[PDB]
Amino acid sequence: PLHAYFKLPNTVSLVAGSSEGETPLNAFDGALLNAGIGNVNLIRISAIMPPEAEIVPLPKLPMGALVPTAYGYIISDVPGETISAAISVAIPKDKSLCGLIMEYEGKCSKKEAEKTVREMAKIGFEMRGWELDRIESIAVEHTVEKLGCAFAAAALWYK
Amino acid sequence: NPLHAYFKLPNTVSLVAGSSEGETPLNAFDGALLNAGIGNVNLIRISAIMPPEAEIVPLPKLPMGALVPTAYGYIISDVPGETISAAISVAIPKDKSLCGLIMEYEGKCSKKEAEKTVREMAKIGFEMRGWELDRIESIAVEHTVEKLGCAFAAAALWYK
Amino acid sequence: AEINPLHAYFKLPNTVSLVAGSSEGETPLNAFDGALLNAGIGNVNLIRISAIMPPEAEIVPLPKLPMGALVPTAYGYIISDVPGETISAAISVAIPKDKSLCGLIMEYEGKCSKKEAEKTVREMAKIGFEMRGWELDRIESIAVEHTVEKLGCAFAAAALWYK
Repeated sequence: PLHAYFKLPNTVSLVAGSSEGETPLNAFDGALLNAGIGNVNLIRISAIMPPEAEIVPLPKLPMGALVPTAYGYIISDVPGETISAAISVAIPKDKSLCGLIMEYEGKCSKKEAEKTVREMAKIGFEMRGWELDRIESIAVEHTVEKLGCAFAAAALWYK
Repeated sequence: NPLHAYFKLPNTVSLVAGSSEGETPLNAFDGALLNAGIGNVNLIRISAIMPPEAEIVPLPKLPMGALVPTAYGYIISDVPGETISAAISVAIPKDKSLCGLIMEYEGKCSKKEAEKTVREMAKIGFEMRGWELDRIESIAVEHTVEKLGCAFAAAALWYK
Repeated sequence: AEINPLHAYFKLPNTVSLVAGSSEGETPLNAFDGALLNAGIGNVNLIRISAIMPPEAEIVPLPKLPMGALVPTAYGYIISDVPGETISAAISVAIPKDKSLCGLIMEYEGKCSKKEAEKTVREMAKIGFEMRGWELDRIESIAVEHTVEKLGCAFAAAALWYK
């Protein structure tokens, strides 16, 4: 590749994690680290999986990389409160179309968050009137001890 | 002919706006993006600055999933009958070596008020810089909430 | 000279610059805009990052950025329309002893003094390194405080750039 070819991300990786922290940002950083995406820069995106992009396990990312990432997170300082974050990726039957990435966060269980985010993806496809192939999702819940963060993401990268 | 153009700074800006009801805030937001014509690309929220010599152009054909540097304003409301608006403006300088200022606004007001407000914000930015104004281009959108709606306005940066 | 970090994903910033500023404004966005200008980073496109300084990146005074530049920036800001209210924003960059490791960028803003904001953000950076169990070389930080007259914004950032 003697000449860098412009391209849209072609991989999407679903990760999720949670962590306690002394401050909201430290808990967030902890959640990222727990999710396996803690030493890279997350560039928040509105969430669209580029056509022909493949869902793959999180690639080995260069530290400090500017990773276009669709994510949802929630931080709580209420002891005993269970918080969750979930990400869904609606995949089209028509491969020339894009996938839809939805995120959800709330004071609920992992199961509810995942169900809600998957439903949101479905709704997005209905709004577009696109044929839905399937929905891939991930979710995580965290029971706050003192200060915790639940985080779920779809990291877009290049294979 | 310039190569690696996409690896350089965006040279176009497109003002788009839209609104939509949604079963959830994000679904409403997604609907507004779709209604605005940029629902199938990735919006990368930016602080809002039109690169010098860039041109305001109608929304180009964007590749789905594109990482579009976008300055935007949006408002979501679940209050039936409430009118919410979003507007975007870009102040273009007379001195073409200078950058354009992109301002975004949102609120519980009419399309007219949102646009007037966002235009003044762009003008003020130029006043703060002491830059001579060529013109201010803007667009606004209002949405009367039925159950849960989102009004959205954006300045999408892209390439020639 | 021009670069879109979102497209040139393979080209990571190799410098980081701490800037801070504050400003009054007729609207929250105008105040925010005024703060960027006061911080010296007012005519560029800020792409917010989560806050990781790429390994081997050097802390340098903010370079002359071309207008409209897409600048990956870790930042914190606070806007207030309460007269007399003192607001602050601070940024810290924890630098590792092992240069092959990344630096951690923490941001903090609140209704407090410049001194408190900086102390807090510095502690946050220290905590980040302790959570990783990495050897901390030092913490570079900056803070700014603004006493709101009508509507003000305090802004602090770690702008990632190239050299």
